[PDB]
This record gives sequence, structure tokens and C-alpha cells, in this order.
Amino acid sequence: GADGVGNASGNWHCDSTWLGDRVITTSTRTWALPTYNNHLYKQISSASTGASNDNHYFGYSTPWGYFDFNRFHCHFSPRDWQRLINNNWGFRPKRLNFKLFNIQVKEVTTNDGVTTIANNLTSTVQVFSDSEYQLPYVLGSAHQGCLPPFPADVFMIPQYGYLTLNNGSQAVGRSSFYCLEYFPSQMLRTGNNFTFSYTFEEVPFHSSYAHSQSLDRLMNPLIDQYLYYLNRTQNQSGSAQNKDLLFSRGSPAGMSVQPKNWLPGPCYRQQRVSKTKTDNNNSNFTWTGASKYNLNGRESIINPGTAMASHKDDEDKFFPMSGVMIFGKESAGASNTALDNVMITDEEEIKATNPVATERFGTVAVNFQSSSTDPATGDVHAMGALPGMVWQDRDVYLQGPIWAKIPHTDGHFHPSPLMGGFGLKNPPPQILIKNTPVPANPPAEFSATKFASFITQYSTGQVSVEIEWELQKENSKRWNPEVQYTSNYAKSANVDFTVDNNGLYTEPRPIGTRYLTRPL
Amino acid sequence: GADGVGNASGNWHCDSTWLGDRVITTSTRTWALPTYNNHLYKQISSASTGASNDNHYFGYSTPWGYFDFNRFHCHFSPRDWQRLINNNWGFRPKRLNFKLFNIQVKEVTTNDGVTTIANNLTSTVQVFSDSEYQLPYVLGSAHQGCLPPFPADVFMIPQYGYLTLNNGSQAVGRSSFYCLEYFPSQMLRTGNNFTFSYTFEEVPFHSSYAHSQSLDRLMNPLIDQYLYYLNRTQNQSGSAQNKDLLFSRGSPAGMSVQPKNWLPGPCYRQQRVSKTKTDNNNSNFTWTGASKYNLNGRESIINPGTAMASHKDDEDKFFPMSGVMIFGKESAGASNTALDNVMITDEEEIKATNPVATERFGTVAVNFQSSSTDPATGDVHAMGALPGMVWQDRDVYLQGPIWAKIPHTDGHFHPSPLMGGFGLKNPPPQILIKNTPVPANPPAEFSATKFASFITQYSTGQVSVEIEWELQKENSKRWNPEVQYTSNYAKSANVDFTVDNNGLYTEPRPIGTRYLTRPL
Amino acid sequence: HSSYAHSQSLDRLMNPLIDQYLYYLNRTQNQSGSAQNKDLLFSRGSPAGMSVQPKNWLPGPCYRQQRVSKTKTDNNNSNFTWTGASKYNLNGRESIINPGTAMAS
Amino acid sequence: SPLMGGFGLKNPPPQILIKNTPVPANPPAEFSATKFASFITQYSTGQVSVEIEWELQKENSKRWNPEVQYTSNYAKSANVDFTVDNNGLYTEPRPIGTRYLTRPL
Ligand SMILES: Nc1ncnc2[nH]cnc12
Ligand SMILES: Nc1ncnc2[nH]cnc12
Ligand SMILES: Nc1ncnc2[nH]cnc12
Ligand SMILES: Nc1ccnc(=O)[nH]1
Ligand SMILES: Nc1ccnc(=O)[nH]1
Repeated sequence: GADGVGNASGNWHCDSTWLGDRVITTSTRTWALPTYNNHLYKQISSASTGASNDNHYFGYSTPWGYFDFNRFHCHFSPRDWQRLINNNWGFRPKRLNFKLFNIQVKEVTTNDGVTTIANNLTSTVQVFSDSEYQLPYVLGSAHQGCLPPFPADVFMIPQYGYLTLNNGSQAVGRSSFYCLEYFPSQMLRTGNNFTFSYTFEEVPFHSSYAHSQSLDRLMNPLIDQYLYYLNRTQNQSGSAQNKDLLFSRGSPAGMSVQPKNWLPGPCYRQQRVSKTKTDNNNSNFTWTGASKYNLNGRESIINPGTAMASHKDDEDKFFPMSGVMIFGKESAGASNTALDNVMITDEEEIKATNPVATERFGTVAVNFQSSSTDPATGDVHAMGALPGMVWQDRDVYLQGPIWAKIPHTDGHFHPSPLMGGFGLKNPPPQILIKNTPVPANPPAEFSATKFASFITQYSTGQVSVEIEWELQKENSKRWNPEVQYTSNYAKSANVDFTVDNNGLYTEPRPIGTRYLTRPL
Repeated sequence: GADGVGNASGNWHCDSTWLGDRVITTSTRTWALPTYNNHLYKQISSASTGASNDNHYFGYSTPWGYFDFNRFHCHFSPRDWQRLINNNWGFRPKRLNFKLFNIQVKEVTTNDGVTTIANNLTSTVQVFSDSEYQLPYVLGSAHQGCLPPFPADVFMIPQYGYLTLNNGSQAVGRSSFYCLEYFPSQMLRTGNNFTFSYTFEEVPFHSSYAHSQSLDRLMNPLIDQYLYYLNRTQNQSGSAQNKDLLFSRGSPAGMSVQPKNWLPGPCYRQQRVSKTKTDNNNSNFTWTGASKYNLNGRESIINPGTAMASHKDDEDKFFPMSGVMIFGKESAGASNTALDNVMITDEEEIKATNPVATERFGTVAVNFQSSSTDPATGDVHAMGALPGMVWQDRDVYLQGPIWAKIPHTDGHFHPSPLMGGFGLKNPPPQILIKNTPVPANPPAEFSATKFASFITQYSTGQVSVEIEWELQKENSKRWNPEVQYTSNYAKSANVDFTVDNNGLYTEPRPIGTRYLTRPL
Repeated sequence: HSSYAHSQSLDRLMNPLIDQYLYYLNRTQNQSGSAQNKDLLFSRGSPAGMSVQPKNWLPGPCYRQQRVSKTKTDNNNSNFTWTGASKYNLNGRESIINPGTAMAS
Repeated sequence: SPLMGGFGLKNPPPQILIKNTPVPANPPAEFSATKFASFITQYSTGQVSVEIEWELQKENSKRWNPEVQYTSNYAKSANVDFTVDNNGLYTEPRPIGTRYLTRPL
């Protein structure tokens, strides 16, 4: 971008526009970027520490920061989310426009015990988008540091670091190291700005609806089937019990025994825990009772895991130990905070098609019955994909992620990001940004030793992201009224999704998207 | 319409189409029309009867029936109403298309004690629209007999009758008598059909919103005014009480005493009654405590009367004796039915601008204060229009009326129909319909006496009304979520706005339109 | 200019054959059971109760005036025209309102 | 693929709904608002026709020996398969699948 100390390089574009089948969100925020690692790349790992084998790692931390808008509230105000979710069966991102501007680099000089800041007019900030995905993709891990939900909040840019192969806390020859400078980047003084655009690949619309039928209630409740099933293996009060083979035809009084076309979704059972502590076992079972996967001798909690309904009817007090997305309140501490400082999602709407998360998928025969041997069956707790299965993916939330990069593998299977959202082969590129090192005064005599004395600085500016979203309109012939997300009409001390008397914006609950209904 | 015994003259067009700024409702129903008054026009009145002076009348009943779609649920399904009200700040009718067809005239012959019906193929039904408004306008009095809310219900056509001037139970020379035949009408046999279209005049969009500010809270809560008001007429702890004139400037701590630009709406006070009977007086006060107007020595209850808020904050248990629209449940008896068989509307949203219906409008000076004479004031219970007043009209309901004819008078004042809806100078014309008399066998010898022997018959067919409605879209920058009409998510024995196990459609509550919000 | 009388009145606009779908509070007590007891009883608009039917319209404005008879014997024995008159007050000066608001005689 | 067998279709042949239109019996002489509940008893009859085009995958087999083929039974009996009996009742005496020709894997 071209021109002045004295001249803004961008305006403030923060707004929504609804246009029939499209909605265009624009959001702009003011950021702050410190100097990280003192302009150094450090090797990092779990060495010392005392970490268990399931926590070892090797990687590198970087002098760079990055931009992250991978959360719905970076784009949708609460009211817009409401508009979205109460009138559409779905939506997807189509295109994006990104803007960095009004940059201002500042130097900090400290004497005492006391601190002066001034402008350093001839200083630059550097930027690039990793558009060929040459860097480890660190979005889609649900990190904090995204654009804040509230447009008036200033935010600090997160620091980029990444991991590679590790054997315990050591590295392997196959471990990759990346230097960000080695990339062409744009260098901006206070006059300049950065822009780029991006188009999203074609992706299925996110399902913003619950079903109003369930897999097991698809039949016509008036008519028999023409199909028969073995109903009894003994009579039938003719005294007493005699071996028999008796067959019945499908009938509305026996909807549990009717032949059908479809199976419910996959299942990886999880441990059921109550919100009233008195119901639970008196031990610490989370790691030990947890559903985990085992990768190169390292255990990892499956969380949130397969899309599964959180609880069956009437049991809203239970939840899978690690099968629901959980947001912290703005009072929550980092670790071992209490139940009332968190917000647990509920994915109950999918119980029309998806197994409940804390129960068996079902039952299977396990032997050959005969006069000598009694029929046996077993419980199935982990069921992979079977032809004929159908299921609903995890819901998204106003404060959850939007997308993730599908790993570059030979094989995926339904690569919808398990934490919720859109899987993208070629996702929105990472956007990296750094303050250029500015040497302090060198000595009078040459020295070859790497320069280690710098003027202390940081930068600030605005960033703007515009996304176009396509909508799937609702076409429902449903006669009665829908469940609709609504704010509460009763009176209170504070308004939901507002700032308080100290100016702290709060999000008092998660909001999903499943209010409108479809048939199956 | 042209053609066959064997040939339908219309199809079934029942559907909604949403199109950005327009929504087009089509509804079609199946009707039944008996022979009324045996093809006679009768003079009718309150003579004998024992009626009080406030109930006397004179008029005429007619052999004709009529069509009435003047209720929102004749056009909007519950789900559509929901769509309407949760996304628009307003709406109005623009144009209409009406269709009578598939007519079938039948003769009834009874011997015994037992009854045979057959087709009378060569019989006609007659129809016309009173498009020059030459007939007494009987729509907009909230009569029953409109198209039913539920498309599968068959309905009987109401009978047309009208009133004229009466002096007690007698007539005056100025009294008008109308013969409907004297009008050209279309004569339809089983093959034929009737159609006409109509355009609505320009009218203000109905306000489907509550305000989120009130008249008395329009100021900037941070800043003083530059304006002053007399604050004290005595000091001010300098002992003891001394005459003084002390002036203060408008201030956020004194929002009740700040000069302002606007006044709240008009007021005609009504008697406050509680839903818990124990609160009320032990008498029958409705006529005797009622707000009434007096017209030519005849009293009439003002009901619903001036648009006024039903109750102030926290007092949802009170309601004006005759200032709220009240719908009957499908269990309600015609007279003296209990509280739980009715549904009382609530117009509480308008308390931002409109006086509460059971309180004074305010207080007025009534004398000249002096050292000798103490300042007096009086309560104002009935306040007409004052320059600077602003107000909100009564809300409409999914089951309330749509429009009424503005009377043809020299003078109206804000002629919005007090029961709610659109006032129309030139409203949708009345549509009249009758089975043509079919003589029974005459005698063999002439007789001049009016024929009085007829073949018994009635007719049935379909009717279709299509209305185009223009929408006022919402443009709100409100950050937090709105109150939205929503059905209840908790489980129950029946679904709202559905048929039961005997196939009776029920409407379990009124729904207004005021959910979205505006600023004032 | 309206050179016509109406042949209907504001309070007689309804269809005299059909009920309304609208209800109004009819009684605040029953109803012979023996005594008087607090109650809330609602009735629907009906041709037998045209004085209690909901309606859309109100009659015109009103500024009441003193009724006087053409047969003198009916009237009060005093001179009440200025003193019983409907007057407006303008800058401390009274003026008889005459003929005043359009009202039926 | 529908587990009971057949073709799964995103956008399958639409449901086709049909009903006899209500035909009121004689109404009363005086208006009543209550649900109309008296009807002339009726029913209907007619023909319906469905035509479907099916594409075939022809067999291209180099298999030298003869195939298993669905065949009716040559031995004599009291009734013919897939026929009506002496009371005119059509019967289907067995299921027939479709897997007779063979492929290599
Ligand atoms: N959300 C998603 N993104 C990309 N591919 C998918 N395949 C199934 N769901 C998907
Ligand atoms: N609803 C309405 N119809 C016609 N004129 C009006 N003037 C004010 N409100 C009106
Ligand atoms: N029968 C079938 N119909 C539709 N999709 C299928 N995919 C695999 N088998 C199928
Ligand atoms: N990836 C998938 C496999 C099967 N079905 C899907 O919808 N998606
Ligand atoms: N009729 C009216 C008079 C004054 N203001 C209005 O909005 N309408």
C-alpha cells in the first residue's frame, strides 16, 4: 500500500448484509503484536518437565504471530446467528477477503522504572499467507487468539509454534524444521497495507436442522408390511413350552420388529457422567475410564469423538465424559474449575439417527444355539461403518470452530472435523506476521557473533475479514410452528450477549444451529 | 365458466410462496350453502323479546349467504404466521384474487322418516360482488362464518342480514330496505365458475414490532440538558420552610422532570379486573362499572376501545374489563363460560408509548395556588388527542380480523379499526351467494298468490382466495438476540395448532405480531 | 358537502343473524347459585346483546351543552344562559361556544 | 443401498396422494359455526397406469459351459406356477431372485 505517515490505509468495515441466498459478513478489529522469543526460533520439548509418555513432544517456537478467525463469532453477531439459525436449513462459506492495514510500529524505551513509548516511523511489519500450505497447519486445533466476538475488543496476536515427530522428548531424523523468513513476505511500513482473497472449495451445506422423524419410525403407522419375521420359537400357550417356528407379518403394533432399510450411525462408547456429583463413582476415572486411542505407544483421549447423541430422552443430566464440546465462562480458571464456570453443549437432536454416546450400539449373536446350547448375545460398544448406516455430523456453535484442514493422507473417511464444521482439502491459508528486527547500536569494531541487541518494539493496526456465505433456504410444509432460538423475555439484571458494568462482553450460553426441522 | 357435468371447473390451490419483499397466500376450502328463510326476506326486530332500550333493533334477514375471509388464519398457516412475525417489521395486503367453482346443487326429498339426496343438474347458484358498496357492509364486525383455519374443514356459509335506523323496536321513514336480486348477478349451473380480482388501496404497514425504548426514556443518560425547570418552591433546609423559587437543570438523576418533546397516546380509562376472582368486588359490575358511550339514548360498551397497554410491569394478572380482544376456546359455551375456556390477548408491548388501560392518563392543575389557597390537581381519566401525542395501534392476531370499512363520514380521526387491522375506504367487496329458487309443482289452474311451494335444496363447492402481501423487512443493528415466537420444546400429549384424536383442529393461544424490536 | 342522512348507526353495524367469534366478560358473579359469589364469566357476541359486542369505531367528539325546552314551564326559573352556558376562555375573556362541536340536537 | 434390497435414491419417485373431496350432506336452515360433520357417503374407482423404462446390462460372458437358469418345473402337477386356481386366486409359489448368470471376480 502507498502513501503517508499522515494517511489512513484502510477504513473500518464492520457490518452484515443479507441478500436472499447469500449473507456477507464483514468484521474488523484492532490487534496488538509484540516481539516474540526476542526474534529467535527456539527448539522446544517436554525434556525435564516430568511429563508422562502420553504428553511428550518435540517442536519449535517461532518469532512470528498469526491471524485466526476460525470461530463463528468472529463474523456473526448474536443477532445474525439468530437470523441464520431460525430461517435456514443450512449454510456454507464461499469466498473471503482479507485486509491488514493502518499499521503502526512503536518503540519502547525503559529507564528506571519508567516507560516511554514512541512511534518508530521507518520500521516494518512483515506478512505472508502460506497459500501452498508449506507450513505445519496450526489452525483447526481450537486455539485461543482468534478475533474477539465483540468488535470493540482489542486482541493480542498468538505466537506461531508447531510440533514434529518425537520419540519421547527427543527428535528423529524425519523431523522437520521450518524457517518462516525463507518464504517471500510483504514488508510494511506505517503507510502500507496487505490484502488477499480466497475461494472455498465446494462443500456440503452444514445441517442447521433437527429431524422430526427417527430412523425407527419411518413406516406408515396404518398399514402392515408384506414381509414376515420369525416371531416365536415356541408356542404359544399350548402347554407347556414346545419348540416351534412361528412367523408374523410387520404390523403397526410391532414397529420394533419390522424389517427396515437403514442402520443408525457408528459408535464409540463413552463413559456416562452425571452433573449431580453424588451419582458418580468416588474415584478419579477420567484418564482411566476414558475412551482413548493408542498411537505409537502414546494414549490420547478421544474427544469429542464420533458424532453421537449426548443423552436419551429425559436424561439431560448425563453427558459423555469426553463426547461434548465444552466452553468456558469468562470466570473460568485454566484448570480444575467448577461446573458452573463451564458451558456444556448438548447434541441431543441427533438421536433420531445417531446412537446415544453412553450406551451400546446394540447386540450381536455370538454362538450357535441348539437344544444343547442356549442362544447367546453380546453388547457392541464400538461399531464401525456398515453399509446402510446413516448419520448426522456434530453441530457447530456460535463460538465453535468453522473449518479444519483435512490431513494430507491416502485415506480419509467422511472427513468432517470431529470437533464440528467443514473439512477442507485446501482451507483458508495461515496468515503470518512479525515485527522486523531493528538492531540497537552495534559496537565500533566488527564482531561476527550473531547480533543480540535490539530496540524493543511492537505494532498495532486493524485487520478485516469479509466472508460470503451461501444459504440453503427452508421449504417446509410443516403446519405447526417451529422451535426457535429466542432470548428470554423475563426481566433480569443483565442482557444476554452484552457488556456488563465493567465493560466485559460475555457469552452466557452456547448456541447451536438445529432449530428448524426436516423429515428424514 | 364453460362446460360439463363431467368436468371440474377449478383445481385446489392451497399454498404459500415467499419472495423477498412479497408473500403470496392462497387458500381453498369446501363450503356448504343451505336455503335460507325459505327464499324469503323477513323483517326482523327486538319487538316482544323483552329487550332493554340498549338492545333494540330493526333490520331485515335475507335469503342470501356470503363469503368472509376477514381473519388472518383464513390465509396464514401457523408456521407462516411464525415466519411472518419473527422476520418482519410490518406487512400489508396489496392484491387479491377470488374464485368460486366446482359447484354442485342438490335436492333433498324426505319421506317418513327417511331422507334421500340427489343431484339437481339444471339448478343454479347466484353470485355477485357488491363492488360499488351499495349494500350495508356487514364484514368487519367479527362475525363467525369465515373460512376455517384448517384447510380440511368444511364450512357452512353465513346468512346475510343487516340493520337500519330504529326508534326502539320500530322503524323510521329514513330506514332503508335492500333487495339483493335487484343487483345484476351471475347464475351458475354445475359447469360454471365465478372469479374476480381486487386491489387494495395504499395503507400503512402494520407494526409487527415492539419498541425497545419508551417515550420517557429517550434522553442521553450521560449528559445534562441546557434547559431548566422549577425544582423547589421552598428551601432547602434553611429552617424551616420558606417560600422560594429554585431552578434545576435537566439531569440523568431526574429523568422524570426533564423537559421533553412528546406526549403518550390518548386514554379512555377502563375498569381493572383480576384473573383471581378473590381480588374483585363481590357484585356484577360489568355494565354498571363499564366504560360506555351514549348514542341516541342508547348505551354501548366501549370494547376494545382506545389502544392502551393492558397492564403495567409485573401485573399480568389484571386486564381491562372490556379493553382486550378475547378468543374462545373450542370448548367454550356461547354464554357465561369460564375463564379457562377463553384466551385473553395482552397488549402490554405498547406501554412504551400508550397509556395503560386501567390507570389515569395523568394529572392536571385545577386551581390557582396562593398563600391562601393550596395547589390542587385532579386525575385525568379520559384524554383526547393533544398535539405532540404519539401512539401505537392495537395489534393483530393470527385469529383476529384483517380489515374494516371506514364509515362513509365527513370526519374520521386515525381510522384504524379499533378491534385491530387495516382501515379501508374501499375494502374488499362483499360477496353474496344464493341457491336459486326451484318451484315445486304448481296447480293445474292459475293462482296469482305468491308461489310458496319449493323443492328443497342446497349447494356445495370450493372457494379460493389468493392475497399478495408486501413485507417490510427488518434492518436492525441490534446486537443481542430478539424475542421470537416459538413453540414449546418440552414434551406433551398434543402438538400445538394440530388436530386431536377425534380430528378437531384447535388453536391453543392467540399469537400477536410484536416480537422484533425497533428504536423509537 | 354531505347532503344525506345515514340509514345505519355506529352501534348497529353488525350482522344481526350471526354471533361474533369474540368474547367479553359478562359476569363478575354467579348466576344463581344461591348467593352472590365472585366469578369470572365470559360470553360471546350475540344478536341479543348488541350493546356489549366488541366494535371498531367510536362516535364523534363532545362538548356538552345545556338542554332547554321549547315549553317554558319545563325550564328552571332563572336566567342561566351566560351562567349555564358552555364557554371558552381566551386571554381572560369568555366567549359562548356557539354552535360548537357538531352534535345531534 | 436400501438394506431390504434395491436402489437407494436421493430423489426417488415422488409420493402420489389422492382423496375424495368432501361432499356435505344437507346443512341446517339456520347458520351454525361449528365444525361441519355431516357428509354424503362416497368412494371412487378408476384406472392407474405406470410405465417404466429400464436400461439393461447385457451379458458378455466367455464362460464355455452352460449357466444355471431360472426355470419352471417340467414335471406334471395339479396347478401351474404363477397362475390362478379354480377359485381365481393368483398365487406366487416362491420368491425369485435375480442371480443366475455368473461373473468372474
Ligand atoms: N464437512 C465436510 N467437509 C468436507 N467433506 C465432507 N464429507 C462429509 N462431510 C464433509
Ligand atoms: N390502519 C389504517 N388504515 C387506514 N388509515 C389509517 N390511518 C392510520 N391508520 C390507518
Ligand atoms: N443401490 C444404490 N443406490 C444408490 N447409491 C448406492 N451406492 C451404492 N449402492 C447404491
Ligand atoms: N465420506 C462419506 C462416505 C459416505 N457417505 C458420506 O456422506 N460421506
Ligand atoms: N389519522 C392520523 C392523524 C394523525 N396522525 C396519524 O398517524 N394518523
